[PDB]
Amino acid sequence: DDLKAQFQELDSKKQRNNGSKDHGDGILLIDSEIARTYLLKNDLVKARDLLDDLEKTLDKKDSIPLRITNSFYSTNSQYFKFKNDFNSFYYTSLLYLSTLEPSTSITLAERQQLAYDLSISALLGDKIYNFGELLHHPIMETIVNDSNYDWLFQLLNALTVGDFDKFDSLIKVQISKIPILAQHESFLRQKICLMTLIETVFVKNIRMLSFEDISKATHLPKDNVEHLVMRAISLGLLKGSIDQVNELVTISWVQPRIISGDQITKMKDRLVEWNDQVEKLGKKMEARGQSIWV
Amino acid sequence: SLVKLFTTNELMRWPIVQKTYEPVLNEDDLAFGGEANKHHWEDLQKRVIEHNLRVISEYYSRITLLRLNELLDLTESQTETYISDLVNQGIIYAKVNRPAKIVNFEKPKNSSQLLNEWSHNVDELLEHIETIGHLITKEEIMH
Amino acid sequence: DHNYIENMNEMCKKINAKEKLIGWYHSGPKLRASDLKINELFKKYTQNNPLLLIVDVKQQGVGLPTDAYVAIEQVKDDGTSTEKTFLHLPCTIEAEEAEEIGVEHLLRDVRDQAAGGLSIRLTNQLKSLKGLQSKLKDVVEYLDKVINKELPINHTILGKLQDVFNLLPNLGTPDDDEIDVENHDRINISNNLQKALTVKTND
Repeated sequence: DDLKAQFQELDSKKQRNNGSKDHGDGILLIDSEIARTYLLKNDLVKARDLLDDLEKTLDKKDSIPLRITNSFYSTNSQYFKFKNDFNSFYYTSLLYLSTLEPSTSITLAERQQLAYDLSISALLGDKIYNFGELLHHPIMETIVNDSNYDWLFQLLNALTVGDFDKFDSLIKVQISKIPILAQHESFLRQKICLMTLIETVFVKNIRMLSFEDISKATHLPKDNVEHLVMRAISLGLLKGSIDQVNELVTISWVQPRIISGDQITKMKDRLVEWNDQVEKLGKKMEARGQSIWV
Repeated sequence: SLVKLFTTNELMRWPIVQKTYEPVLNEDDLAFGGEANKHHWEDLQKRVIEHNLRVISEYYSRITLLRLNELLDLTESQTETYISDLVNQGIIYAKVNRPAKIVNFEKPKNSSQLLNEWSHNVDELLEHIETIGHLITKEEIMH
Repeated sequence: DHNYIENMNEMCKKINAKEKLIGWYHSGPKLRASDLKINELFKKYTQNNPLLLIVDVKQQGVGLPTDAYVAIEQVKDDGTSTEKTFLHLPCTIEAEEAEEIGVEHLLRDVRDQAAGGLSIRLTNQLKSLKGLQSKLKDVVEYLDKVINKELPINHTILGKLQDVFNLLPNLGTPDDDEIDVENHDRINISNNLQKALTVKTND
């Protein structure tokens, strides 16, 4: 408060004296800190409501220095993970990672606490397949050699390649080691299933899969697959139609999933096919009608 | 947990939902806890199953009648009656086949509508190429 | 020259008052990063994001003799600093009434497209296929350049290509069968119109 009053006083003088000064930097920065104190003080209702008001002001301003918008986001994030909303923590935290100072102002110790919470959040997500972006963000970038990031990476990697034998072996250990995974066993078991269904349909040229095909992909019985796929429609993971008579699930939408080096090759291959076709057509129609175009 | 279950289009089962909420909300008076309110607990049965119907119609173009009877947790006969009322009131429209082979949840769409629609998917693909081309320009400078 | 911009403003206001200072054209063709820096001086004058009108003077690209781009400021992800960058917008020409009417007296060409008789649009069908084919090949080589020559991956492009595979008609679908019926009808109607013309020629 002292410093807030100081800056109000100060500007009566400076703006004219200098012929140019801005004093709006301190004020906003200060307001983030209020909200932040309240969080530590266990006044969680109060801190959210200031923060929303802050949002209004920030966005009216059309040029802000990075430092401002990162401090706001630091607060906005801190509030989410205190409530133990996993999904929300992760969505809002991405904003903080984007504007993040590549500077080492953000101490190494801080980077580990948020990164661990996020990873755990993504396991307990159910459509949050973002996992590669972390590796390009400072947050996880520097620290990939901790003991904490040994077991945890193996869980990420077992999802990626979609192996259920591999996942199963890893999950027994970590359920016991870490008591957070222990109460969230049900979700973890669900994660792997969902990940494979969206990965499999994409990579094959066909965008329809038999319940027979899926049953092998997911390495689970066709009885369980019919129940799983219905839920995929409800979540909005995949959207489409269920025919039990043609034994198909027809997708008409593949929800954005982060593309990676390998996947670029698969796309290249499909477009090759397409380029050769246009050429065949064009040569054909030049010869034909040659006499009279005009 | 009662409202959000009913809000999500996630399938739930009646005789199990019932137990979850039996010693808590069945025992809140002037809602379900009164004598004639007990038959409003019972009336909830109908709600839970018509809701699961409403969702299942959209997702499944076709689902076998036998499968539906297990999901709904009721004999074939009761099931047959509730589909019929929901069509009358016109939220969905459906065709049911009496030997009990299939229940084909669909409102049929004509050839003219399906064909009119095909031209539009094509218009959007043509746009997709055009946008990418401006951004190719940009990217060569960027590196 | 700062002062020249100023001098012109009171002159141009008198001449026609609907004019306002709105930005600057560049001769191009090249899209420079010196244009971020020039935009900042125009940004002093202007009440809008400075409009950059790249009027190509060599006219190599016959189509697109114009590109339009507007300066935006946007949060760049991967924990990188906010960037000022050029987002394409439709530069496409419409023309005013007064300009257009004289232009039309001068020309009498069948141009890139007039959509005239049968002859004109029949040309168009070949040319237009060829337009697409050109467009299409470049997208193929762009993907090689990501993994060979290490362009920074522009994920936007990849997003658009996903929408192309996904909203791609699938063959073997009974929609295709419907299509064939529509084709059957129009080819028949052509046949009946062909006969009626026979009756006219015969008279």
